Amino acid sequence: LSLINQYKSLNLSSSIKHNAPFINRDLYVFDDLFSYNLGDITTKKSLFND
Amino acid sequence: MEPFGTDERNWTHEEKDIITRFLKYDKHVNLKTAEMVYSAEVESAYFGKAGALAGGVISALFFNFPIVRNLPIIRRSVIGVLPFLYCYTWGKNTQEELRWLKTFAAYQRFVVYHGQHCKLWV
Amino acid sequence: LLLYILWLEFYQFYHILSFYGNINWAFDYDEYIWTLELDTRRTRLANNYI
Amino acid sequence: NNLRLKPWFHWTDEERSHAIFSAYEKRILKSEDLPSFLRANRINNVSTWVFPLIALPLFNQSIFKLGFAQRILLTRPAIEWHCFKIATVAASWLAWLNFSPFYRKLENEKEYLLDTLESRIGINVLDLNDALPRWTTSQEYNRRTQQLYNQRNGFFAGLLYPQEESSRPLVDIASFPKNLHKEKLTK
Amino acid sequence: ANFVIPYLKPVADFWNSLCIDQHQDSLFQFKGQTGSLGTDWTSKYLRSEQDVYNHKYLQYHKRVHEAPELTDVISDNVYRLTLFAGVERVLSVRQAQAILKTQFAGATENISGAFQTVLNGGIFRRGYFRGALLNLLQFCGAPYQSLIWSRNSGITNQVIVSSIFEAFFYPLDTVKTLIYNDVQGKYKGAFHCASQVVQNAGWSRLYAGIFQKLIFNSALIFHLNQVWDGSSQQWASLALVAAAYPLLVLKTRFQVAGTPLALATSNEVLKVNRKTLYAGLVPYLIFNTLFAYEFAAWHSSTAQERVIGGLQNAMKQFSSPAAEQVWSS
Amino acid sequence: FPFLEKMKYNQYKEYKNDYLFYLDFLKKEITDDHSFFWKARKVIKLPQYSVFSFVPLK
Amino acid sequence: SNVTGKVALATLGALTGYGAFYHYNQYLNLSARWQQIQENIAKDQPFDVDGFDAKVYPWVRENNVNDWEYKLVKMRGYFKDQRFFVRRKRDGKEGFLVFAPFVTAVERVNHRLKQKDLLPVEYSVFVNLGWVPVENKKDVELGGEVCPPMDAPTDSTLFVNDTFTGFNPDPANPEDTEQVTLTEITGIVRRGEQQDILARRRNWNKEGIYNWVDLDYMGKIFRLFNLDAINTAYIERVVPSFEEGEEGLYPIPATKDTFERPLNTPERHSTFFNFYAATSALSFISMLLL
Ligand SMILES: CCCCCCCCCCCCCCCCCC(=O)OC[C@H](COP(=O)([O-])OCC(O)COP(=O)([O-])OC[C@@H](COC(=O)CCCCCCCCCCCCCCCCC)OC(=O)CCCCCCCCCCCCCCCCC)OC(=O)CCCCCCCCCCCCCCCCC
Ligand SMILES: CCCCCCCCCCCCCCCCCC(=O)OC[C@H](COP(=O)([O-])OCC(O)COP(=O)([O-])OC[C@@H](COC(=O)CCCCCCCCCCCCCCCCC)OC(=O)CCCCCCCCCCCCCCCCC)OC(=O)CCCCCCCCCCCCCCCCC
Ligand SMILES: CCCCCCCCCCCCCCCCCC(=O)OC[C@H](COP(=O)([O-])OCC(O)COP(=O)([O-])OC[C@@H](COC(=O)CCCCCCCCCCCCCCCCC)OC(=O)CCCCCCCCCCCCCCCCC)OC(=O)CCCCCCCCCCCCCCCCC
Ligand SMILES: CCCCCCCCCCCCCCCCCC(=O)OC[C@H](COP(=O)([O-])OCC[N+](C)(C)C)OC(=O)CCCCCCCCCCCCCCCCC
Repeated sequence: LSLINQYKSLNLSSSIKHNAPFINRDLYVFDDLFSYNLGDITTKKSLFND
Repeated sequence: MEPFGTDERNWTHEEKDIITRFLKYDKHVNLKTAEMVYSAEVESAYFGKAGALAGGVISALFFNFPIVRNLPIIRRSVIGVLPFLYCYTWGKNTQEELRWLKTFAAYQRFVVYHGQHCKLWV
Repeated sequence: LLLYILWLEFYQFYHILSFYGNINWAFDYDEYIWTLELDTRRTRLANNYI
Repeated sequence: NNLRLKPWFHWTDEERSHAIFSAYEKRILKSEDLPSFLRANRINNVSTWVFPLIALPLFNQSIFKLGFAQRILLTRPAIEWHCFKIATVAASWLAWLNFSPFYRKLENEKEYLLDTLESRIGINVLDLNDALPRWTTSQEYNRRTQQLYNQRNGFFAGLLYPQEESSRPLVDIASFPKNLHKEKLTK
Repeated sequence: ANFVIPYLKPVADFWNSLCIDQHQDSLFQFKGQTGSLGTDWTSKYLRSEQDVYNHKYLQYHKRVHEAPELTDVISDNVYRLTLFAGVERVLSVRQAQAILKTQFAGATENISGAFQTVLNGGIFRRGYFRGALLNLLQFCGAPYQSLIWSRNSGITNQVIVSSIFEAFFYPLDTVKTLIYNDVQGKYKGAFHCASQVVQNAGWSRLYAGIFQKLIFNSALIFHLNQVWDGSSQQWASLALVAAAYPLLVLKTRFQVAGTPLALATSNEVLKVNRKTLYAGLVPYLIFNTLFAYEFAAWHSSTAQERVIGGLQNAMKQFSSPAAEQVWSS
Repeated sequence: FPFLEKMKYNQYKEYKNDYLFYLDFLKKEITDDHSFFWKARKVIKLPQYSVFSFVPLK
Repeated sequence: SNVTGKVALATLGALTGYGAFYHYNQYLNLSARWQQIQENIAKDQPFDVDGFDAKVYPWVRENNVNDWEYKLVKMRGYFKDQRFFVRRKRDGKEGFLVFAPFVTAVERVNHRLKQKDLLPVEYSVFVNLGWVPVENKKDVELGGEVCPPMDAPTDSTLFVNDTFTGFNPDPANPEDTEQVTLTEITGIVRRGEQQDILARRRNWNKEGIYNWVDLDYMGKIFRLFNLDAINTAYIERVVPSFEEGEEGLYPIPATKDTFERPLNTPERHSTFFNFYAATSALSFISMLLL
């Protein structure tokens, strides 16, 4: 009864992309924008900001 | 935590509803007071329908009572339905009285717990 | 009328005599359960005398 | 184990029949063990209700033609003769009720069922007994057992009457909550 | 305990079930927890206080988004069919009273006279409840089948389906009217009345006033939809059905004519005093307004929105009136 | 006193009203159901027997 | 009584004909719906219920059980020990459908972690583990291994409590209270049944006899918090055809071609229509002869 038309947004990622003050993340430039000397990455690694 | 005296205004229905809702769903009230209010509600809900059902049965009998049956419909219906009205009002009154008395006891307990009475202290 | 007054007196007398039995629900959080507890009553002696 | 006192050595016929019925309704005892007991009970009822009918002609042919019977018939009023006949017939019927071979067979079958229950549920068979209501007799309990058997084996075993098979949830008693507390009263 | 309590326990249990919340009692019956918080008594009462309205909403949704159920429809219309089933007979008698013989049998030509005529036979099969089974069957039939075959449909489609089903089941309505207006007990039952009608007059005798019945049914369906929607034009629709009421009274007169129960025949029914063409209008309107048909299946979008909004407004009372506005949630 | 004790059979009270799990309860292990056991009131050293009876003579 | 007999026979024939027409239309509609459902299942396009959906299932959220019924759903979580048995026949063999709670989400609402180990709030849904014969019901083990736990995720950043579900997929969580094992299941969401005396579906709660699934009663007895979601609908686990006897594993999980069928079936409706048509034809023939 209380759930009637209460959650009209489900994909939080879409809203974050559309409203956050950041450059578009769909640009293909980031694939080879810079060059780095890294290797031996046998497992997925994530970058933490700051 | 409210005016006292003959000249003061008795509790209104809206005030009672607000106070009972506050006692039920407020965070400053204690678990014992909340349980008292809940027990009041659950144990008082019965009379409201018990009185109505008893009144319905009694009115059904009175409609066929020896004189009511032979009386004309104009007054027969009223005479037969009067017991239903009496029982319904009795049930509603007793339900409200029990619920409000226990809610007022809970309110007193809350007032003593939070020291909001000008002449109550340990 | 005598029957009515008798019922009223009996109801008040029953309330007064039931006062001394202090029954209260206690909620134990470890089991999350309400249990009845019986205890004595402490009150001003004037109330007991009346 | 002749010298061993069984848990139900003191139980009466009513208590034994009530225990059998309670076990069957609680499904401790399956429907496959009833038919012999039911047949024995029906035979016992038939014999009990038919004994006087067969006995009275025999008494007329042999006992009532004896010397003392003829003396009573001839030298005393017809009322007293009828009273004597009724009294002797009643005494014979009571003796039959006490020492009927069919009654003994029914008791033996009940004993077999009680032994099966004891083997199945250990000493807890005593827990199947309760304060039986007064005036409810062993015949009544046997009738109730037969009625439950017929209801469970009839066409309405799942439409109008509960099914014999048990669908109780599978839980652990050592951890599942209980409806009653040992000393206090729960809400 | 062995001869009274076993027979008295069911009555007390039924009384308690009627006078107590079954869902709340069931929730409180199960005590303890299996490993999840919120199974305590305090939470269950809090949950049930909202589950009342939640169950109301769920039942309404089921009556709308699921196939209609005869038990649900009867529960919705219990008052109109269970306790006040003699008002239908009294209204029919009042409508047909112009061409009946009751005015010569200690009854006036008014609603009070119709009530007295109905009650002179008592409360049972020959009195107040006469024809109650026929009315219940007709309701469990034509309206129920119409709901089944026109669930969630527009006004036009609903009217068409209801008209078709009323035409199909019309003879039952005629037999019910004859049983209602049989004051001297000429007919022993519905089958006997139908057999007598067929034997005396042709099968067409059972289809008298079908067109006016269908027109009045269409008007009543329109009024029901308007009142369910709640628009202010519900009063205009009430006036329209009041104006169409003479169609209903003519239908009843035609059904009750051409028989020993009436003083007039089919030809004479048309040429009856026009001053009695609104016999029972106010009683009929009052009865229908107080005990209207609660056909949730035919409720339109506006009615569903109204019901949901009312339920939400009722649900909005479960917050603390003195809740403090906190900077941090 | 042990005969007067009623908490021994308290476990059966729940199932006397709730039959749903009565079969599961009966499927438990029998330790002291409808039985009395008196602990050794005298010191006894007899390797032949692993348990001794101390039930009242009467 | 010739007229009375004729009238009664005509009424019976008319009612029977209307019933036959209604049953025929219902049979056609049900056959079309069943064919569409079979095609949808064969398409093999399941929906993964994870994230916020795991805590608030979409069908419960939008009250769209009608639209979501007969849809393949992939869920993740841990089962509860308790099991529920409902009498039912599969392939003409007597047996019991087995239902188990499946905790799809967990919420922790205790801030005094170091003082009290408050129990969490578990949001769960009933899932049908399969069907077992009556004689083999005792073979079902409490808290049995339904499906092997899903392999731990390769990503290291996923070893945290999910913002929505709250689960931690770490095989060996450093916090004992946070430890939990997750398993993946695939099933079909099914609508809860209802009492039906005519269909021989009667439940005796006190005697522990169940013939129709009562989600509300099951949730109440198992003491589950997510009672409304449980009552909304339940899932029927579906596994690819194993094509083996699997001795010992008596509870047979449902398959796309052998999942439990609804009470209302095209075969039943066709049988009812045939009976009504035969009765109406007999009545009409009798009327014509008379
Ligand atoms: C938990 C449940 C507990 C239930 C408890 C039941 C206890 C029963 C006790 C019976 C024994 C004592 C009866 C004493 C009666 C009064 C004696 C007296 O002085 O009167 C003299 C009086 C004559 O007076 P008079 O001055 O010499 O002359 C007056 C003139 O004759 C001119 O006449 P008059 O105009 O003056 O008429 C006077 C009349 C006028 O007053 C009334 O009209 C009475 C109105 C109140 C009726 C109350 C009924 C009982 C209470 C309710 C029962 C449960 C209902 C549940 C419904 C559930 C629905 C879902 O008042 C009476 O006399 C009172 C009784 C009249 C009865 C009339 C017929 C009733 C029919 C309906 C009930 C039976 C249906 C059976 C159907 C077939 C079988 C299934 O004669 C009588 O009328 C006596 C009748 C005695 C026999 C009554 C038998 C009743 C049986 C009821 C069984 C239980 C219900 C079963 C229901 C089953 C279906 C659901
Ligand atoms: C708590 C109060 C309410 C209690 C209600 C009762 C509850 C009882 C318990 C429940 C169960 C039982 C159910 C009821 C059983 C029967 C009760 C009974 O005896 O009552 C009948 C009883 C009459 O029985 P009777 O003794 O047989 O009548 C004497 C004659 O036999 C009459 O013979 P007749 O039938 O042949 O009459 C001929 C006909 C004459 O034929 C006509 O109709 C004449 C037509 C002339 C032509 C007009 C059209 C012209 C052309 C069209 C022009 C415009 C359109 C142009 C279009 C152009 C394009 C095409 O007469 C009339 O139409 C007028 C009759 C009197 C009307 C009285 C209205 C009272 C209003 C009350 C105040 C206002 C409403 C307040 C509501 C709220 C209260 C809180 O009624 C009363 O006397 C008053 C009853 C209480 C009135 C309640 C008001 C109605 C409430 C419900 C409806 C909603 C409101 C409607 C008005 C407002 C709309 C905005
Ligand atoms: C509750 C748990 C269960 C709930 C289940 C669900 C409820 C709904 C179920 C509905 C369906 C049930 C199943 C079907 C049953 C069918 C029975 C049957 O055969 O009846 C038929 C019916 C039987 O006729 P009959 O028996 O000779 O006479 C009827 C009597 O007059 C009788 O009518 P009456 O109005 O004069 O009755 C007066 C009324 C006076 O009493 C009352 O009104 C008291 C009750 C008032 C309302 C409730 C108050 C609160 C509860 C009180 C409970 C008290 C105890 C009740 C005990 C009842 C019996 C167990 O009751 C009585 O005194 C009855 C008299 C006893 C003999 C007849 C009835 C047998 C028992 C049936 C019981 C059914 C009850 C169902 C509902 C139960 C609700 C609780 O015949 C017709 O309707 C014939 C119609 C012919 C029309 C013309 C056809 C011409 C040809 C045209 C063909 C079509 C067109 C062709 C094509 C053309 C080209 C397109
Ligand atoms: C239905 C319509 C038909 C007519 C009905 C007329 C009334 C019929 C009354 C029958 C006799 C009742 C005697 C009850 C005695 C026991 C009362 C008791 O113990 O109280 C319990 C219950 C009360 O229980 P309680 O504990 O809730 O009491 C509440 C107490 N107060 C009000 C202070 C809050 O009694 C009642 O409900 C009311 C009893 C009123 C008794 C009045 C007696 C003096 C007046 C006599 C009037 C005579 C009228 C004559 C006829 C006139 C007709 C027009």
